[PDB]
Amino acid sequence: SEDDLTKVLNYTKQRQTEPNPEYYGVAKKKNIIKIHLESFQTFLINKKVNGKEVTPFLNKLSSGKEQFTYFPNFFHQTGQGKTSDSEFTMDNSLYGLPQGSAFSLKGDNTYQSLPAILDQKQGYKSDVMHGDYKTFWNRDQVYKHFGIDKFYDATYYDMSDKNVVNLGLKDKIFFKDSANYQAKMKSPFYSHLITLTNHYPFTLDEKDATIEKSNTGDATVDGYIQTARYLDEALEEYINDLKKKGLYDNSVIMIYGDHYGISENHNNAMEKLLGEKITPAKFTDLNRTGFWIKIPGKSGGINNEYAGQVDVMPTILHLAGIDTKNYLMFGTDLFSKGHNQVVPFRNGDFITKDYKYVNGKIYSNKNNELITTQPADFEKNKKQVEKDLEMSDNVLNGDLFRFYKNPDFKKVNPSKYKYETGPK
Ligand SMILES: [Mn+2]
Repeated sequence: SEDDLTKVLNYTKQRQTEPNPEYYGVAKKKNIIKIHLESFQTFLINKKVNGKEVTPFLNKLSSGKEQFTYFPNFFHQTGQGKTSDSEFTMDNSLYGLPQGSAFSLKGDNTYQSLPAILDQKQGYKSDVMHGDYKTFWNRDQVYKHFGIDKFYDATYYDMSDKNVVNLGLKDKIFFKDSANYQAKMKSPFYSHLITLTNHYPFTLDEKDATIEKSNTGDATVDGYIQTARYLDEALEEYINDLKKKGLYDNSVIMIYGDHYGISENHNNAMEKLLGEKITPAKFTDLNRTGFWIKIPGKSGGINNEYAGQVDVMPTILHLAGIDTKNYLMFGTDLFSKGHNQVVPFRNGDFITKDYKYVNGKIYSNKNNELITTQPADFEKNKKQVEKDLEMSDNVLNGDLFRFYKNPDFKKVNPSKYKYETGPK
């Protein structure tokens, strides 16, 4: 079994990249705020419905002129675990499982997670905040294994009828209360806010909506417009609050969509909304879920690098100034010149700068037209994709971190973590 771990460790070595000296350590011991946008796809960015911008605040961030670096070619890599798969990957640079939920099935595995590394190396305290109860998606158990110090779950918010819609707390209340909790924290902290309102079936009380639905006739697509606007407004106000509380300028702030909100079931309506047929290649393009990052002392902009959620962990560690040579990670640092510009998807599809591989066919990204002559790097990339998924699965299925005596990681004792019931 130790041999199985050794094989994965050796496999992950070749891709390792050196940090960009422009970015290496620039955020050492600064607060890190990580903002999850439930079910958010970047087809919303710059989209108008009935003449109204769906997501005007995110549109401003996406211009690159508002201190955030926006990655328009940034993809989730989730499977059946959906939100929990995104969380898993964001904090571990590992894939979820091909079937089922890693959180639900592998919650008592040994991990060497991002929050634990930040805690150990730089004295961070890590928290998650979320307007649902802690045992949903097995978060209570998983987070203890990840070494997350605090979980402000629904018991930390007023869950009365007026404050909830669909699965739980409304995003506007959530962000307002969460900013207030964050202002009471000691630095350095690593805080992950997981939103909720922009979730299937995408329902919002009329009183809370500020944009009319689209008119495709598909209730999912049409409702998504309203919940996406609501989330955008909630986020805008959250950023305002951070500025008032002095938690904006000197924090690393990242924003990301977790996974797609609109499945292929909605191709008819999405063709109406977007004005083109949703082919398999087009659907793949629509799996862009976005990454925006603000780094203190650094200008924003637009970075066109093709990338996935696996890349976030090494990016954050390098920004902190932490040497990552001993961490078992599949991603590479977004800001490094050597960033591996190949994005595996959980189903074996993948994308690169020039082409996508979708259900056994290769398409040019320029026009989504079929490529008949196999690209020079295709075999290499296809192999990397297949092996990345297999190797990651081996870690989860073999619980392989049990066997890793890592010089740069102190084994987490999950019994040292407990999430007390909140005051509400
Ligand atoms: Mn989700």
